[PDB]
Amino acid sequence: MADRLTQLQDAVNSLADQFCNAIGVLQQCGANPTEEYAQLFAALIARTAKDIDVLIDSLPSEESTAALQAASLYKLEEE
Amino acid sequence: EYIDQGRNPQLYTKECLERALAKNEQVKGKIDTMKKFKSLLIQELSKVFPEDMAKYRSIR
Amino acid sequence: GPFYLMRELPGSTELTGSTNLITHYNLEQAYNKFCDLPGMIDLPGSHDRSLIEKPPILSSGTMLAGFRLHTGPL
Amino acid sequence: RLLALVKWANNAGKVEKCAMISSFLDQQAILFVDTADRLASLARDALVH
Repeated sequence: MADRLTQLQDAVNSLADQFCNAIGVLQQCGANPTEEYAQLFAALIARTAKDIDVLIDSLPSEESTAALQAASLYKLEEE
Repeated sequence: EYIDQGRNPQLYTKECLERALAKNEQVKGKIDTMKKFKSLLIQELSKVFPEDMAKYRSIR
Repeated sequence: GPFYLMRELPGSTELTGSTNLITHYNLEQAYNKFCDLPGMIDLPGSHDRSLIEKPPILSSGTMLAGFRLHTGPL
Repeated sequence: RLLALVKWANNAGKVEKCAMISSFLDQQAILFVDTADRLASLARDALVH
């Protein structure tokens, strides 16, 4: 839908669902397999964390808020 | 029901000891796997925020 | 500075499942011993309604008695 | 049978230790899965709302 809010929300949900199952999965299945999984999981979680940080800068600041937009619309209505 | 068949309890105690030891070994295995997974995820992403890792190491 | 809702972690090593529970519970030498008694029983006797005794155990006038019943020798 | 019982009567310690150790792990086992289930439940329902 090309919306900033949708992308940010989606990333958080994947982390919640992806990490809850993974910790349980680690407990579930026990040499070679345990070590590789640790890296594979850490990798994804790390990637998601980096993505979240990138997303916050993009959103607009406190200035030029909704009230200001309405004010802008006023002058525009006369035009 | 173990006496019903007829056998000394030493074998049963040996079996209990070996099954408890097997449970202890698999618990130790899962513990060390989650410990090494924690260590590898900690060291893998040490660069995301150095201050957070410093505070984590200080608090421990 | 501080993160939201930090708290104190528990005492460094209390009772866990990561310790050797048997050696802490003083049961090591019994295991190191351990790792048929009917046969043990067999050595004392001969061999080892055995169907009847089990059923009796599943649920769970000595002088006068001798005088009362007489068994023919031949 | 009585002799076997009275011989095991002093050998009732190690079996009890093994049983309680197995129960501890079993009792603990319900706890880890329950925590995992709660996390799984939250993602499925709480996130959607």
